[PDB]
Amino acid sequence: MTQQITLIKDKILSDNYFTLHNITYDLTRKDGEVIRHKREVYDRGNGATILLYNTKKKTVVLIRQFRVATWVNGNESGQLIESCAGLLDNDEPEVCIRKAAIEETGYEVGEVRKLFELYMSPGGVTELIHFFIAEYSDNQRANAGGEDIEVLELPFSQALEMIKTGEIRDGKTVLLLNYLQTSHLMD
Amino acid sequence: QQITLIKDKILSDNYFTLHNITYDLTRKDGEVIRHKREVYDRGNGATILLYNTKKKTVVLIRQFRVATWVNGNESGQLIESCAGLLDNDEPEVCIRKAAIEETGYEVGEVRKLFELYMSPGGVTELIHFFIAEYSDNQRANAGGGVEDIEVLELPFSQALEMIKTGEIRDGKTVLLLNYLQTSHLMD
Ligand SMILES: Nc1nc2c(ncn2[C@@H]2O[C@H](COP(=O)(O)OP(=O)(O)O[C@H]3O[C@H](CO)[C@@H](O)[C@H](O)[C@@H]3O)[C@@H](O)[C@H]2O)c(=O)[nH]1
Ligand SMILES: Nc1nc2c(ncn2[C@@H]2O[C@H](COP(=O)(O)OP(=O)(O)O[C@H]3O[C@H](CO)[C@@H](O)[C@H](O)[C@@H]3O)[C@@H](O)[C@H]2O)c(=O)[nH]1
Ligand SMILES: [Mg+2]
Ligand SMILES: [Mg+2]
Ligand code: NA
Repeated sequence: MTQQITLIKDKILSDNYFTLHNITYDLTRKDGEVIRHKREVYDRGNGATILLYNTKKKTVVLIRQFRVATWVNGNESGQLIESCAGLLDNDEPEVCIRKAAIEETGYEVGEVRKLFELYMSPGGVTELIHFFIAEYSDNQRANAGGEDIEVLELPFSQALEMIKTGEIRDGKTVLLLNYLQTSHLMD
Repeated sequence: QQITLIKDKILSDNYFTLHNITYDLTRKDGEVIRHKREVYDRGNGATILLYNTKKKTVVLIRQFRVATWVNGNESGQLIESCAGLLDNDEPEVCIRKAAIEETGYEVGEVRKLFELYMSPGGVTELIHFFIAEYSDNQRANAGGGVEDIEVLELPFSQALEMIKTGEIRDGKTVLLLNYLQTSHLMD
């Protein structure tokens, strides 16, 4: 995978809703040897996720909704607990995530803290994910956050044992709770 | 709660599989609502962080990832915790084999953290997460080609730094590094 990446072919395998490409690239080695590779690349655009936490109560806000992709893959009920999250669409990550937060969780969020931007599945998915945390309070609650999306308010400690047992099993939701833990913000 | 799969359509089956799934969802009323969702299925995998308590080092890898190349990773090169796809193998057999091919270590004992969905929007993938201690006495070769992957050993203080500089920017690697920290085995 060293150096010299010549792009050779970008074929669209499927462009219904999101896009599936087949990508042909060449890697050229130290000696000048050229090896051809072919890789499916699925482009659903980038996303952002936020973790709402509160230091007055030691609580965090998450959601739960039906994820069909997990229903077809081992998740019996299909419902999944997760940090609030949205696709970028036409929006910068901040705008994206503020709106996402107020549609899904019904909180008007103020100061945010960006953590990192991570690829979640870099083998075959372009998806970059913008991570945020922000503190919440009862003042910031505009509405209810309704889709089958249920808003969960629970102890930070509870959420942590749910990672332990399997009740929480989403990746971006685990990163975020683990970062809040290591941040000390909740102590 | 009540879920019925109506139609599973194959949009692409060139190598991996892209499905367009129609399902009925019964609401908090008894209300039936129909959805269509693209679901990409590349199977599942397993990833392993290798750590040495004596040297306080970790082992990670650097390879080219086309999925990131087309979405913001200039050189396409990406640092990740060793991983492989399941290929009908059990997570532990998989990751044991992944470790020798990619890192050159026949790791002895192995610990299982959890299984997480990495991108539950439209990707099926479930990753099995691992850690295990390593030593030179476990090495045999220096990374082969199942590929030409590069093997980075580095100070575990540096790896954490790189997550903050965004030099490390892969979902499964951050988790792995973050969990190890929280676990304290490195103090
Ligand atoms: N027909 C159709 N509609 C879709 C599809 N995917 C999304 N939609 C529409 O878009 C909505 C989803 O909006 P978001 O809240 O932005 O999507 P999300 O699933 O929460 O996405 C976030 O989390 C994912 C899981 O990690 C991330 O992968 C993603 O980037 C994003 O951050 C759905 O209610 C639906 O109307 C699809 O495959 N087919
Ligand atoms: N033609 C073709 N071949 C492929 C494709 N994807 C993989 N292969 C073949 O399978 C090999 C992949 O090596 P693995 O170590 O088994 O998988 P990985 O690419 O490291 O994937 C791991 O990381 C991904 C990203 O986090 C994970 O999504 C995946 O589950 C796995 O754990 C490649 O060298 C290649 O020969 C594809 O889209 N097309
Ligand atoms: Mg959402
Ligand atoms: Mg690999
Ligand atoms: Na496209």
